Amino acid sequence: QPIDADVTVIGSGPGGYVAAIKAAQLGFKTVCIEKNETLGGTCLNVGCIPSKALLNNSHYYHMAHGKDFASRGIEMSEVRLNLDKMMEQKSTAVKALTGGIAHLFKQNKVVHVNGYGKITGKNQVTATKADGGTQVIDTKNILIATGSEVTPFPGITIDEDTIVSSTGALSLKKVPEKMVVIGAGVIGVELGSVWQRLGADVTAVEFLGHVGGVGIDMEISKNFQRILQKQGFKFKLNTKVTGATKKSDGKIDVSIEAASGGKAEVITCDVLLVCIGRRPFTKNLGLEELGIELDPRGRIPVNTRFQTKIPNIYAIGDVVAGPMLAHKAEDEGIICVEGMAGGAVHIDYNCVPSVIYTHPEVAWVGKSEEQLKEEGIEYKVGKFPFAANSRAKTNADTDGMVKILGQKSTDRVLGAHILGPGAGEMVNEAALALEYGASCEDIARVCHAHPTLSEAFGEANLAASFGKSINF
Amino acid sequence: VLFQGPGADQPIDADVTVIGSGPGGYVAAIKAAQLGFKTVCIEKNETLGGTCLNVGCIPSKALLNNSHYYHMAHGKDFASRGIEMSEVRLNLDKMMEQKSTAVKALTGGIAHLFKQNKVVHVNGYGKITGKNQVTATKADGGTQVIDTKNILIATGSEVTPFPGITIDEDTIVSSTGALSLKKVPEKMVVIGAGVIGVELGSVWQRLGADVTAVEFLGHVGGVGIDMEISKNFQRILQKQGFKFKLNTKVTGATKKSDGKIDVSIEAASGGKAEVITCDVLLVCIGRRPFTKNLGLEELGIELDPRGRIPVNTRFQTKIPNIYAIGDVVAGPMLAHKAEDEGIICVEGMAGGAVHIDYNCVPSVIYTHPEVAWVGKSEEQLKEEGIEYKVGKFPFAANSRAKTNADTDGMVKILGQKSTDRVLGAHILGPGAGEMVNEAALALEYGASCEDIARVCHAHPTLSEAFGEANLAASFGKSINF
Ligand SMILES: Cc1cc2nc3c(=O)[nH]c(=O)nc-3n(C[C@H](O)[C@H](O)[C@H](O)COP(=O)(O)OP(=O)(O)OC[C@H]3O[C@@H](n4cnc5c(N)ncnc54)[C@H](O)[C@@H]3O)c2cc1C
Ligand SMILES: Cc1cc2nc3c(=O)[nH]c(=O)nc-3n(C[C@H](O)[C@H](O)[C@H](O)COP(=O)(O)OP(=O)(O)OC[C@H]3O[C@@H](n4cnc5c(N)ncnc54)[C@H](O)[C@@H]3O)c2cc1C
Repeated sequence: QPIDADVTVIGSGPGGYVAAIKAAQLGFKTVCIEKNETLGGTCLNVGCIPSKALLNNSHYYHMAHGKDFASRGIEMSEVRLNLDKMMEQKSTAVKALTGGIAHLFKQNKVVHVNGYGKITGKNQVTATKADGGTQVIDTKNILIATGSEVTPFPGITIDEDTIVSSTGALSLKKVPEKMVVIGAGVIGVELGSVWQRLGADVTAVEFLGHVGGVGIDMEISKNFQRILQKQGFKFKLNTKVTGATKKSDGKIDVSIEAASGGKAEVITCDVLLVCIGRRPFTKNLGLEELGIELDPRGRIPVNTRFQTKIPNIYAIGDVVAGPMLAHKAEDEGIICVEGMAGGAVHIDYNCVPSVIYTHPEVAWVGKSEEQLKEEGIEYKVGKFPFAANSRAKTNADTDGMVKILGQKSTDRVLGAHILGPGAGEMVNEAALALEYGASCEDIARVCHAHPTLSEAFGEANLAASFGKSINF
Repeated sequence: VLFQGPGADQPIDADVTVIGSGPGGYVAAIKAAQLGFKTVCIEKNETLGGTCLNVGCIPSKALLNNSHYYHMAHGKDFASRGIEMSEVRLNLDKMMEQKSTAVKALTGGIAHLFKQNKVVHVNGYGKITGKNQVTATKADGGTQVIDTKNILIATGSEVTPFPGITIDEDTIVSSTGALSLKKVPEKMVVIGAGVIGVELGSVWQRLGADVTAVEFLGHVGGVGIDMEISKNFQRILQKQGFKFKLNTKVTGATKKSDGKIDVSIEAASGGKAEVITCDVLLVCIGRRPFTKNLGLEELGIELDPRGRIPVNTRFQTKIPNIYAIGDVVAGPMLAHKAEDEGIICVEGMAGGAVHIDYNCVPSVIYTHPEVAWVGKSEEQLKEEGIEYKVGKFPFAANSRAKTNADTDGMVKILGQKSTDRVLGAHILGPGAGEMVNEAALALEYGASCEDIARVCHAHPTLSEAFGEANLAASFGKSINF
């Protein structure tokens, strides 16, 4: 009863499910193994999709319940939250998209095996199903796309009841009166903002001195934090958590101290969200028996074709180095299978954008000011505020700015940083610009439609190239 | 002094005198000053910013934004997200106030920018009175002479009148009256299903009006819209409740004793006479270049048959120090088009090269769903004999659109059959207006469909549908559809 395959993909997240589809489209007989009940991995089931749904719904709740809609002549007597219904909208979107992947596998002739995959030979994967039955796949190539898991906080046990990971935080059954978030990175600020909008008293505690995670430009990060604080989101930066105690009355006492030492205090909350990071997941995959060693951070080392040291066994996505993002994993999956078919394999991590889907949004691609300074690059700066952009002003939504970093000698765009309305979509024009090696002048001379937020991207590039914008 | 209004009548000298302060003129004036020219801008109206800021793009987009949110709240959308409201009521006065506040802030912004850049603002009616002379006539009857090396005509456009139907901005309105109606009309008829008419019709439809647009041609959305896009757009608007009578001519309109208006219509080719009644009639059959009392005849600058000023690739008229840009010359009558022409024109005066590729100028319709396009339509490629291939991706398969439950429409990419060069991009759906600028950048470089497919578009974003449609055009198949 074995299956024969050309390519066997272990995991169905952004990296694995896309790699499987593309491999089949290139003519490979393709199998995808997934241990969970649905396809789509972390992103679809407990990640990007449910978080963005709650961000959208909670933003609209805020617009209706607060001052915004009234200022536009949209008058409502009472605005009430129905959290069960809001969570239902989230779940409906997840179900539709997970079913969509199942259909795409059928359309492209990808064979779906439900079980826990273990590599049992250089050319063999064995999937064990929940009832113990096994399915053997004899296969020319193996693609490891096993993804990531939450990084635990030493001494604090997540139970998804009162101490939750992002998974528990996405499905709380009531708005907590008080919530503490450990970690002010992208995930923590997004989920904190959701619950703050819905009525919770929210504080994020962070060991470092800025919000938004690794690689965010410092000026952008400081201005972003100030805007979030005015919304009501509180922060304790430069602060260490030493422990948390689950109490008999169901609450949580969190012990904190200054990151540099001293200033010990205890803060109490109803829900504690632990979101200090994520890490590669390779458990019980068979790597030790094959001799595939991990790097000190748990990633699988791979070459430029994504081959492990065993050259017909590959790895992509959150299980290898680089930014732990869905579009990064997807592109690695595509190029890996194109390489298996003999083609070129290229991804430029400097051209991979990052987005924070708060309101205002934050998005960036390329290098920050801090990175350019460390590399000794001589650069110039152009800035344009959304308060001077016609679409933002017409919409009465004017927080933030576009900041462009350009090379002095050549006018090359080195980095683009956006805080404000539409940042998440706008960064993709910037990603194209970086991929093409655009100059600041090039972008300034695009005939951006009027009135659009994109005009602020043009104006910031004009300031960097010529020295002055038109409208500021 | 940087403001020369009534009572300020001493002769001025200038390097560049710009007539008009719309998107083309005010941007040209700022850029000219930044390039080192002593610059004057003459404007006859009480505020700066022209048609776009005062009675055009800005007030229309404000009402489109606000009426969309009214629809989300009053209809099914917010309830589907768990946002429960007892009553949702329209306060039209407050909605119009938000619009007016935005316009006032932006018009004041231009005044500040002129001051910051040392542009001299002359408030008056400019007339060219010699090859190097403009005379401004002010509200008090005073005159002021400007001796100037170069003249830049940026006098813009006006509404095209409809013979026999008198716009009074009461019950028979232009776009200006339609932007300031004092109550939601029970029934509205729109003459003209171009961009302006469809936008303003949709505003009032969302706010409660029964709206019908009557159009002589066979499609909605104006010149150059791709026909497949136009047909799919019309069907979506019809499902929203916006009615259309295409291939139909208006023969007249009568204001009646009960205060309503009877509009007489017929098939464009003849016959099928009918009368439709409305409370408000919006006349929006087009706009046309405005050059009244500018002095062109005395200078010998003749107009083309449509009223435009002929210019060369440097925007020079037949008199080589007199230039013209924007809605007063040929090309798409759009704000960003006028702005770009103004910038490159004054850069040329300063000695630079002058080049604009109109195939890279985008068009946007700010309905919901939005429509946006740049480059060539299928009809254009067929008429030019260009061999092309098609890639399409529906927003129903995009993760951001589906998560937001906002899934109308598609991205359509046209690529050259042999070379994979992007020839045109057409977007119907959420976020089209911002997304089309990624396409405009690609066209500036002569990028291929493959080039775009390989950009690492963020997940989840609407832009991924643009990537997927390019992948379908290049490789033959997308990932997610
Ligand atoms: C709350 C949250 C929000 C996020 N938001 C965003 C966002 O907005 N944008 C963004 O770009 N990224 C976001 N991310 C990150 C994104 O989810 C990941 O970068 C992405 O999912 C990684 O894809 P992957 O295919 O490499 O792995 P995963 O998505 O982790 O998929 C791995 C899959 O393999 C399965 N698996 C593992 N081992 C085996 C085995 N032995 N046998 C069978 N199956 C196995 C797992 O069950 C899983 O389905 C978010 C993450 C979280 C937690
Ligand atoms: C309802 C509506 C909505 C629109 N929406 C959009 C949109 O979303 N996007 C878009 O790109 N375009 C849009 N447009 C079109 C846009 O407004 C025009 O394309 C643009 O304003 C043209 O700019 P301009 O500088 O050439 O002329 P104008 O904006 O018309 O400005 C000309 C100026 O010159 C002044 N003037 C004229 N003659 C003289 C004189 N002799 N002396 C002194 N001053 C003089 C006028 O008073 C006026 O202020 C819209 C138009 C309308 C009517």
